[PDB]
Amino acid sequence: AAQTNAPWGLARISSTSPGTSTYYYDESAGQGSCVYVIDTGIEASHPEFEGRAQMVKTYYYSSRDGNGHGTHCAGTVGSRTYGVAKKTQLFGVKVLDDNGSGQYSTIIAGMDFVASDKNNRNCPKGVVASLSLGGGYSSSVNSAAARLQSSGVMVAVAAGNNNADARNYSPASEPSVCTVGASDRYDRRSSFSNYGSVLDIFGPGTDILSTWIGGSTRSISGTSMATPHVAGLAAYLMTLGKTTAASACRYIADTANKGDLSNIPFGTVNLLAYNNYQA
Ligand code: NA
Ligand code: NA
Repeated sequence: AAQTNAPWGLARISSTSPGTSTYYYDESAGQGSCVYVIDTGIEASHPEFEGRAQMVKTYYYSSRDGNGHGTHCAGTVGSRTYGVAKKTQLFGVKVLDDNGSGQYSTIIAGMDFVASDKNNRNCPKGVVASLSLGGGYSSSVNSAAARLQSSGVMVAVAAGNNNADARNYSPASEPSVCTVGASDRYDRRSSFSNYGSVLDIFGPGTDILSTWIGGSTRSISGTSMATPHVAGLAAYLMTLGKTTAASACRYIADTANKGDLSNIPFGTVNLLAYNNYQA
């Protein structure tokens, strides 16, 4: 299958070189897999989700996405036009309020909820969790991301947006999950992207077109936009039977585009997420 005039990020994860416009992907498209988006929620009713998204849990007064962030990240995972895995099942967990903020105890509660809730859903190809959030080091936030991963969910987290070593941010600094840096359309590290030894992989994160609230779309930048490229790719490869939740991050790093990125400081991986599609 091919999507012509795809957003640059989709095109980039199906190509060995930058500057193409076509997203080459197997027509299976993540059917049978589930991705939990733990964020500000999802506008489930966006025509771009085709009825494949629903809210399962909120920690606030409403389940509605009043922000747009969560809907953007959900769109890059599995919307029709803007998504990596175009036939995946999207579940929204709202741990962030409509200003994009949330206490660590609510974020911990949300990860433990997904570890339980996956057991009463139909996801034969497997479960991904996408966390486009973080702040300063907490051993509790890390420990909870480790519990979600250990329970059999592929966990993708944002490296963070401070142009700093990700080692001082959670859940970014938790070794056992998949920590995602951001690249731009010329194969440069996004100027805001965290780096360091703890990073596993880079995705597209600068000028990413995806879904937004009120049935709209817009372009935003961040490791928040890169993370769902990787969660999507993991759901996609799990549907193909090429890897499992336990080892998807390591399989994505093995099969990645090597050495193509610039402004990668010594000690950080030069690995860019790639689906390895052959028609
Ligand atoms: Na290359
Ligand atoms: Na890791």
